[PDB]
Amino acid sequence: AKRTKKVGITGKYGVRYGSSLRRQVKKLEIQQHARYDCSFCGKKTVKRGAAGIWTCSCCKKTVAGGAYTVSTAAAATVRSTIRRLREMVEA
Amino acid sequence: GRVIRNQRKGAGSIFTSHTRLRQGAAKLRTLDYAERHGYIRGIVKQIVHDSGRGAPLAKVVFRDPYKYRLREEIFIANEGVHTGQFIYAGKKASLNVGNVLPLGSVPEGTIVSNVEEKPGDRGALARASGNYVIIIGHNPDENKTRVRLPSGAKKVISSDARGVIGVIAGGGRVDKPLLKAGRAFHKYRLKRNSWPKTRGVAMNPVDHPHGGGNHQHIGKASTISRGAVSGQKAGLIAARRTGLLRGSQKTQ
Amino acid sequence: YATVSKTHKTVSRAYGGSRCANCVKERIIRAFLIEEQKIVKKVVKEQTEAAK
Amino acid sequence: AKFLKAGKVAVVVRGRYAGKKVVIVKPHDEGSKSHPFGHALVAGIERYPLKVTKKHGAKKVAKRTKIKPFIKVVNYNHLLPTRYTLDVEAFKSVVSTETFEQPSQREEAKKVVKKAFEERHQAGKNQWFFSKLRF
Amino acid sequence: SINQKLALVIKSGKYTLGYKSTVKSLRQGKSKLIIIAANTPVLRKSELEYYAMLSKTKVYYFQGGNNELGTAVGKLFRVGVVSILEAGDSDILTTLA
Amino acid sequence: AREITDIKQFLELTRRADVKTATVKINKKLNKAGKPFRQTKFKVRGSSSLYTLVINDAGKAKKLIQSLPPTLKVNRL
RNA sequence: GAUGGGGAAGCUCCGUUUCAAAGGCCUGAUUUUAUGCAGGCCACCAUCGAAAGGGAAUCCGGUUAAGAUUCCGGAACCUGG
RNA sequence: GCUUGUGACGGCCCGUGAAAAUCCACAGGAAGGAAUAGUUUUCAUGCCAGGUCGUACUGAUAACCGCAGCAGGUCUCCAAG
RNA sequence: UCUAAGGGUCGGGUACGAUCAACUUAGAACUGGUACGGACAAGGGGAAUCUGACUGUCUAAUUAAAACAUAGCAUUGCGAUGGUCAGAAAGUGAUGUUGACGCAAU
RNA sequence: UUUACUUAUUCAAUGAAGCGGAGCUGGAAUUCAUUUUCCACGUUCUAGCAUUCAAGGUCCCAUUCGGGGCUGAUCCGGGUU
Ligand SMILES: [Mg+2]
Ligand SMILES: [Mg+2]
Ligand SMILES: [Mg+2]
Ligand SMILES: [Mg+2]
Ligand SMILES: [Mg+2]
Ligand SMILES: [Mg+2]
Ligand SMILES: [Mg+2]
Ligand SMILES: [Mg+2]
Ligand SMILES: [Mg+2]
Ligand SMILES: [Mg+2]
Ligand SMILES: [Mg+2]
Ligand SMILES: [Mg+2]
Ligand SMILES: [Mg+2]
Ligand SMILES: [Mg+2]
Ligand SMILES: [Mg+2]
Ligand SMILES: [Mg+2]
Ligand SMILES: [Mg+2]
Ligand SMILES: [Mg+2]
Ligand SMILES: [Mg+2]
Ligand SMILES: [Mg+2]
Ligand SMILES: [Mg+2]
Ligand SMILES: [Mg+2]
Ligand SMILES: [Mg+2]
Ligand SMILES: [Mg+2]
Ligand SMILES: [Mg+2]
Ligand SMILES: [Mg+2]
Ligand SMILES: [Mg+2]
Ligand SMILES: [Mg+2]
Ligand SMILES: [Mg+2]
Ligand SMILES: [Mg+2]
Ligand SMILES: [Mg+2]
Ligand SMILES: [Mg+2]
Ligand SMILES: [Mg+2]
Ligand SMILES: [Mg+2]
Ligand SMILES: [Mg+2]
Ligand SMILES: [Mg+2]
Ligand SMILES: [Mg+2]
Ligand SMILES: [Mg+2]
Ligand SMILES: [Mg+2]
Ligand SMILES: [Mg+2]
Ligand SMILES: [Zn+2]
Repeated sequence: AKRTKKVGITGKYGVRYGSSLRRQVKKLEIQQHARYDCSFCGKKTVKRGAAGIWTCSCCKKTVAGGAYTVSTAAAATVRSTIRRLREMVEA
Repeated sequence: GRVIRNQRKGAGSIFTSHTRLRQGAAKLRTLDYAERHGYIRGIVKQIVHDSGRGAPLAKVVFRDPYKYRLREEIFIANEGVHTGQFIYAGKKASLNVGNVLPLGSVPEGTIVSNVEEKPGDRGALARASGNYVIIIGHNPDENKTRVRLPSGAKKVISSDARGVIGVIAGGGRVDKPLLKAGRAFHKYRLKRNSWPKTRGVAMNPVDHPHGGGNHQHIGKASTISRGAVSGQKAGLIAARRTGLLRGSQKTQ
Repeated sequence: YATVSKTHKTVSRAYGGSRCANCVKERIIRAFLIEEQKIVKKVVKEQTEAAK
Repeated sequence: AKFLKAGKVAVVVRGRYAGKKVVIVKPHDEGSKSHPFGHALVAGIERYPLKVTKKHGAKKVAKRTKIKPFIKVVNYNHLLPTRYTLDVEAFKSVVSTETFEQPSQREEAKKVVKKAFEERHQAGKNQWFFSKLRF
Repeated sequence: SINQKLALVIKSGKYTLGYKSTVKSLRQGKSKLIIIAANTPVLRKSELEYYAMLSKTKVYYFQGGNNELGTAVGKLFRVGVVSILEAGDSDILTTLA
Repeated sequence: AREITDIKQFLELTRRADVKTATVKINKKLNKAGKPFRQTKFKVRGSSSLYTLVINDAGKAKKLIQSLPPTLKVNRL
């Protein structure tokens, strides 16, 4: 029973702030509230709470991550970059 | 007339910081014997929110080399570090996210955070959520190491200046529209009494260079000299250009 | 708690009224293995020193 | 191999003798009308011989190297089988099903195992066994 | 490939899934080969590894977490360890493993 | 602040150095569902607690009453 | 907000662990004896600042012209020794 | 049902929502301890002591502030059909 | 003044019975000086122009507004031997438990 | 004018803990008589454990229980870095 045609979670803000700002928020909102896969125990049970802090329900691990998403593009590539450079040092 | 606002901030009364809830001060370990001859292990015991800070802190605990006790440090959490992870601090440490190493011991392109300006100052450069620095040079004689800061500026500092592998966590925080006035309100409530902001141009002359007139207007160039004097410097201070920045920025 | 007999302030396992048992199962195994693998680590490289 | 056999050393991993080391002496690999689980009759040590040093003279050494033992029926699922091993001859017959049931029979069992464990420790046979696991 | 072997085992042999039962299997010299998930923690890893060496039981470090190790054995849940006690028509025991 | 039931234990209180006073209370109560019966409560005033022993039994009560220390300072009713 | 300090012609201003030789506990050594030395520690550096924050422990019945979780009655509980 | 208390949950945050005194516990094993009799007061019972100041009443269309027994102002708990 | 629908609790070898307690909603008769949210309680509505986006703010005691704020947008300064600001001075101070996803100034 | 020096002056750090110089061992190194040097010179699967001048070894007290040197842990300069 599809309730809204496009606001979704953003329905809470009614008419205020102007469509476009509500789009932008809706994005990161969806991103931030969503349940994520735990690298460690492998269940999807990582939720947010305070920007950058991502902590896993059962299993109880906490990972520092992006302000509204577990892993951030930049961070990620930096990881891969650090792979590459580390390689250089025992090869 | 009267003392303007931006000179009252200086006596710090209502303008001092709202410190009551903060975890403490983020700093690297002291540059002791271990960290500067070999390395030293720790455990991130907890990563945690700091009121008025973007990025989370990581509580990281170490053994005392000289006494039987635990000594706890307060780190700024690089993205990806997790509770229970082992953190390695030292010249002879290995290059993975979380560990802290002297800019000398990490090759070109290493991406690091919370870096010192002089060795030992326990962390100065790139600490805000998202920011980092990248090593771009080394000069083996007089051990400098060249870096690019988040501002684009490039600086050179001691090769012994410590940094931590990776980028500060919580990035992206500012892509989110604040949406409403109160979300700023609570933001600044846990920072300092800097918000909201009356435009000088809405004040009277007693109040401001910009105040007064029968219409609101600045009445003279709003770009003010460095040699200006307190009570004068409101506007665009020492502004060397002005107007809509067209075309790609980004330092050469 | 100073108005109460000591049995109200522990269980009788090691690390009684302090750590949650499942948690002491844990530190026991870790302790054991790591101390073992420690003997393993030293004889691997005691050999390496004489095999190079 | 079916490692839970007579000689086996294992650290207990639950319950008051938690973290202390034992020896299996008799295994009941599966079953009992009671004890409905794979379980062993073990005789660990409860109060370890304290460290002894040069300074330690005469009857301090006597004092320090006294072991308090103990004997347990115990679930397999609570032992951590060890690579080490210790002989069980001097108390093959002291540690028994029959030994438990009737306390006074247990006290006697421990009595022996104690003299058997202190004998072993002096003239340092099975050296690992007589030293606290820390955690 | 390694997965294809596992699958043959699953459809022609005897296995047990999970941490506790592959210990029943390990204590009882019943296991021929255990297969261990990528992300299953190192204490578990170490403890199975120790249990194994005592039963003279060779081990396989499955590159790929418990999520897939489950799909490996064609189950809709996750598994962190497998214990082969009877290899079916498959040769896993006496191949690369 | 205390109840007691071992008729033996009781007697031991009544001769316990610091037990000067004591009192006996009589209560008409009913039995089960039908009739009534003479309950009696034995209260010994120790120094830091007032022990009270209830003898539901009329018989046991009277034989208990004469058991009391001839030096105890019993309050009847 | 004192203090070693640093400014100020000076009333005083700055600093609060700060470029300071910053202090005190546990018992042992006494069996001239009352307490010197013998260890080992611990280096926390004033102090004021809440009758709504934190915080050892009490209740019912009765009683006065006017007091009561405060008296009386009974029954408790806490801290120290 | 009503008011209040409380639990296990769930929403929210670029906000993630004090401190210290004080109390206990554990890891440690210094050391002190029995058979002619030793250890034990975190079990019970038993003994003594608990100072100083406040404590009435009003708290408001008359006990407070508004020149006053002023239609103004002035923090809060309990709450029947 | 009637009718119907919506529940609890028990024993059943390895279809139902028995009993206790609840206002809700809908339907139908009858009835009156056509009254009935019977007092109390309780939105006037519609079409446009100007103007500020909104919620929020101020001239205590003649102005509540279109004024201020605000999110949003844009510009300026600064890598700490620093930017902005305090102080008669200082081994002085605010930002700063801070570091450009930052602080400061329009 | 340039560019060296460190003791004035200046900045940072630390309950001024491991500096500077030599030496041991290893070893890359290639020997143009033999060493001419350069790097090293106890820790990285694991959310354990690491404290009593340290166990050990060795010398002393006049053998008591206790206890002390040395070594374990290399030398030299007292510039906290
Ligand atoms: Mg402040
Ligand atoms: Mg304000
Ligand atoms: Mg503005
Ligand atoms: Mg404004
Ligand atoms: Mg105006
Ligand atoms: Mg002016
Ligand atoms: Mg002007
Ligand atoms: Mg003007
Ligand atoms: Mg204008
Ligand atoms: Mg208990
Ligand atoms: Mg113990
Ligand atoms: Mg002062
Ligand atoms: Mg006070
Ligand atoms: Mg108070
Ligand atoms: Mg209070
Ligand atoms: Mg009363
Ligand atoms: Mg009176
Ligand atoms: Mg009264
Ligand atoms: Mg009284
Ligand atoms: Mg009394
Ligand atoms: Mg007492
Ligand atoms: Mg209320
Ligand atoms: Mg919370
Ligand atoms: Mg407790
Ligand atoms: Mg001693
Ligand atoms: Mg007591
Ligand atoms: Mg006194
Ligand atoms: Mg009163
Ligand atoms: Mg009155
Ligand atoms: Mg009035
Ligand atoms: Mg019905
Ligand atoms: Mg009809
Ligand atoms: Mg408006
Ligand atoms: Mg409005
Ligand atoms: Mg007005
Ligand atoms: Mg006026
Ligand atoms: Mg208005
Ligand atoms: Mg616009
Ligand atoms: Mg000065
Ligand atoms: Mg130093
Ligand atoms: Zn998890």
